[PDB]
Amino acid sequence: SHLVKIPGIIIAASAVRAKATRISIQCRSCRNTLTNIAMRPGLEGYALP
Amino acid sequence: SIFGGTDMKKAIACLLFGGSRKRLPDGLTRRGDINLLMLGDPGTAKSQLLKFVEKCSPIGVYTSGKGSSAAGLTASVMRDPSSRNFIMEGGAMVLADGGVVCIDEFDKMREDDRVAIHEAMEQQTISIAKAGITTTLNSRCSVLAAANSVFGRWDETKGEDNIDFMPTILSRFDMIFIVKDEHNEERDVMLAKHVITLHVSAIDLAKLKKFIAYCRVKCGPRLSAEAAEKLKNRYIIMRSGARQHERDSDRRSSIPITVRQLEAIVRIAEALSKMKLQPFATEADVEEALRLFQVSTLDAAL
Amino acid sequence: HMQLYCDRYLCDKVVPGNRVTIMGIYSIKKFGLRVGVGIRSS
Amino acid sequence: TVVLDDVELREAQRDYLDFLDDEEDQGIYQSKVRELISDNQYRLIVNVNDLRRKNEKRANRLLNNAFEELVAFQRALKDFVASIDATYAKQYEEFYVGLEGSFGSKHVSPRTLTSCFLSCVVCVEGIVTKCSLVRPKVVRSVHYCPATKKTIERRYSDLTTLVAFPSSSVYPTKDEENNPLETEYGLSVYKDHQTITIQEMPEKAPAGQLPRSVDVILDDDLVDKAKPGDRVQVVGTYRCLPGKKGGYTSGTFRTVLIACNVKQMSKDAQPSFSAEDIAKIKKFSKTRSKDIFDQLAKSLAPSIHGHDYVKKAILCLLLGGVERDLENGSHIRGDINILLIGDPSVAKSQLLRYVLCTAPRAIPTTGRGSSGVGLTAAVTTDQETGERRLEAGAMVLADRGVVCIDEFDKMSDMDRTAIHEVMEQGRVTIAKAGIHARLNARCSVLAAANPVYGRYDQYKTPMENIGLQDSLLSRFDLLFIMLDQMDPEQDREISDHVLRMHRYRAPGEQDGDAMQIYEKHDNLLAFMKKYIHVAKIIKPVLTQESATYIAEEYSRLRSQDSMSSDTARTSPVTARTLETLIRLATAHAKARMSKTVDLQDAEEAVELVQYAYFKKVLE
Ligand SMILES: Nc1ncnc2c1ncn2[C@@H]1O[C@H](COP(=O)(O)OP(=O)(O)O)[C@@H](O)[C@H]1O
Ligand SMILES: Nc1ncnc2c1ncn2[C@@H]1O[C@H](COP(=O)(O)OP(=O)(O)O)[C@@H](O)[C@H]1O
Ligand SMILES: [Mg+2]
Ligand SMILES: [Zn+2]
Repeated sequence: SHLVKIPGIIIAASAVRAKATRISIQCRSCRNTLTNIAMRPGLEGYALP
Repeated sequence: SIFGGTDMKKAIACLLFGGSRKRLPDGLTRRGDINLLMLGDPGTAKSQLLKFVEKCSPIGVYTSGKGSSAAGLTASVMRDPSSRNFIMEGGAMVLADGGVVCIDEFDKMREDDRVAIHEAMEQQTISIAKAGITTTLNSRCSVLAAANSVFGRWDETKGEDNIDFMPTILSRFDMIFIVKDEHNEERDVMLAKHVITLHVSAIDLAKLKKFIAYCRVKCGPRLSAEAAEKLKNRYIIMRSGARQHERDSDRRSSIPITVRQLEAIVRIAEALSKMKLQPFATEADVEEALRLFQVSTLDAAL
Repeated sequence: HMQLYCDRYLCDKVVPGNRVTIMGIYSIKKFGLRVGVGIRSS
Repeated sequence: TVVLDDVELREAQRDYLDFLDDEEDQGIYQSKVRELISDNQYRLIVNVNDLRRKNEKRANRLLNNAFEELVAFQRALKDFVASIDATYAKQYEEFYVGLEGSFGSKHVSPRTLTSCFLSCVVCVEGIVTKCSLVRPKVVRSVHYCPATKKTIERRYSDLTTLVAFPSSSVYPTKDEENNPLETEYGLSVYKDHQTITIQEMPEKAPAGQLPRSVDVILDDDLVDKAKPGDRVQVVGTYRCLPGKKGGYTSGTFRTVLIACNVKQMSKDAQPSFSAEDIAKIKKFSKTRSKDIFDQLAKSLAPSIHGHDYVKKAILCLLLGGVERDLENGSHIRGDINILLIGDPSVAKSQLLRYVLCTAPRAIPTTGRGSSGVGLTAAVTTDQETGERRLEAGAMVLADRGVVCIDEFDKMSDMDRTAIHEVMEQGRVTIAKAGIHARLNARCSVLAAANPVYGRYDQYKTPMENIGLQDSLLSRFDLLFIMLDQMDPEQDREISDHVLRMHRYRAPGEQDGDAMQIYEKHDNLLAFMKKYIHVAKIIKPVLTQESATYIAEEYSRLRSQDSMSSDTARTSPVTARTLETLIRLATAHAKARMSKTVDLQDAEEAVELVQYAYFKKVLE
């Protein structure tokens, strides 16, 4: 969790795909939204409320 | 950093800039590049010139006829049964599209590569059609091909027979130089001097490659009618001479001199005038092109 | 080896085979908390 | 929660109702509506440049935020087509809006379909990779309770892209009294559904890099418009998908491209005409019908000199003969096939590249580039269902099309014999233990072999000098021999032509940097495609005079006396040569738009074969 510069050689690269940064959810009963939830960066999921 | 070979240096110069592609109002395509074949001896710096030219082209790949270590020569495409995607292994020809391939051991090439190269060289594609797809890859490449003659060096007794390539792959070319180091005492002692001078001493390269890209992107050289008429006259004369040597020897010449060679002079003149970025190449440029072409034709009439 | 995570304009700037000098942040994955324990995929 | 009014939606629907309103203008979109109503098709294709010129801001808004904007567009479309015909507009619960035009910044490729273009109608070219089974999806499901004599209609909303709830996804099976409900499949309503996968073209893609592909969900109206291997341009809405319910999420949002339309990127199905062009073709035919074949033949393949007989023959190929399928399915082919054999530097490959650039659905096959299983079709298992699917080959792709065989001499005997039934009957009967089929490839073949020894020896016979069996040379119906005479006079001819074409430039468009029925007669020197395309359809029947003359000339050709000594046959005269005579006669008549093959075409055909086949070996 520090700042690290390194030398390396790439050997593959997965596709460019879509990870979220803001996500709006909505309830199933009243349909109220809970918009603009701060999804974290990097590989870090988020347990729904 | 090579002793002599001045015609070969100027030939490499013309090669690196190459001609100018023609797409005609019908739709057909004519190449805008030059091919340099370098038959000859071991001792001369054939592979070393190949090495430098790869270094000095903007984009260039120096390979063997027998593919490369974990890299083919022509491209291939193959279905992937899991994901169904047609993965495209890129050979030298396509990995240096828009560039200079420097093939070595052209004599010693694969048969599949021989066929695909026959399609690829003078007309700029590599078509492949696997079980599902039918591609036509784009292969814009200029060839610097080396090779040895079969019998070690050029023996004079086997002239007109000491080459194993087919005429339908010497046709594709635009100048074909033989290199033999036969009997030159002064040249060879000076050559020893030159090489050890390199050993002890050890424009610019980056500037030259940038200038090469600059000329190629900026100017389209395309000859003038007077130059075309001069080339016409010397073309009839050259073809008459080739026919004459053919019937004199009474056996068909081992190296075509064809309309491909006419257009080779055209491309050579265009590249020369590209050195000055003048969109109308001069009769002087076409004359020096014919000079280089006669120094190429030294073997055919021979 | 190391698994690497790019971002918006670090994506597709490098193609497979290109050596890199790359400046980033060491990290372990966070997906909700094998003879070993406490070993998340770095 | 019904909305009373929204200024945005009202404004957008008004703007697009105006856009569809085409009477004060030339009537283009009104005509489009009328023709699609007549067709029963229910998608209307609106050009984005039209939308941009009439209102740039709406084009920006729509190309930045599609789905609701297109809901407005489609509601306007329903209102408009109701005003033209309320009865038809009532017929379909929705009508749709395809797109077209210059998607300037919105034209990328699947390598360059970044995360900037979400909910934006992106344009993307690429090759298909998969073709999932086109299976139904239920939209409005009707049920019947027999205990209570009841009927219900559960309703489903196509939330393929939004959030979807179990309450929306319920399929009812019991009433309130726990009775059994029986589905009414017919009374229900369904829409097709197919997934496919577009891929960055390998001719376009980076050389050394893995493929990149995007998933495309074709709902109804776009079921079979894209099979694997095809070139296709897809324009539609890149979006995100909902992960199924669950208290956790990683940020991953696997994305798709709900295609708004897909068109054939080949751009070779191009019959685009006007009535003036039809009249132009008609006069071009009828005024000088008798010389028109030579007009076309001299015209075809400029930027090359002479070879006039070969130009005539490639016309006979491209125009084609006429396929015949008699009473019991005895299918006698109607394609020409030409073998260029000749010295190097005789523009054989240039003719091949000409027909590649011109003839629609032309495809190149190299000697050892394509090989057998690649050339003809193949059978392979799925591995997702253990079922044998069929992978159409180069020839099957080229069904009713052209294949240009570079270096035909170099195809090994296995493939040279694998091409046999496609050469004659235009089919490949493939089979393995699970599945068998007769794939149909009514192809035409222009093949440029090269001679043995690397160059033709004049004194040696053609059969000695061609490394090809009489078996195959029968199946080929014409073999044209292209020698480099090397004379200075014809060299002057060819050379002046060649250097003139080296001097020809883009007229005016260029400065010095490198990269109508008749033509403006440029001294240094389109409708070809138009006329040959219309020419292909005509079936000019043979006259009695032509049939008797062509028969007698064939008998003469069979007889040995017709060839003098010192000449050597290049292809033995089997009955394939007679059928060649008939096919070439039909192709000439089709050039003339005759509606009958006459003695003129018959004698042209016999002239063609007499020049093509019998060669004068010299001593
Ligand atoms: N004229 C020359 N001057 C200096 N070194 C030379 C010369 N010719 C050949 N060499 C040396 O010989 C080596 C091998 O030659 P090479 O480039 O392989 O040509 P070839 O393939 O014909 O042998 C090179 O590494 C180069 O250093
Ligand atoms: N009949 C012809 N008319 C004009 N130019 C020709 C003719 N034949 C050959 N050429 C020239 O010779 C070159 C030969 O190229 P290509 O056709 O690819 O090789 P090949 O003729 O061996 O198939 C062409 O670029 C063309 O400019
Ligand atoms: Mg070498
Ligand atoms: Zn709630």
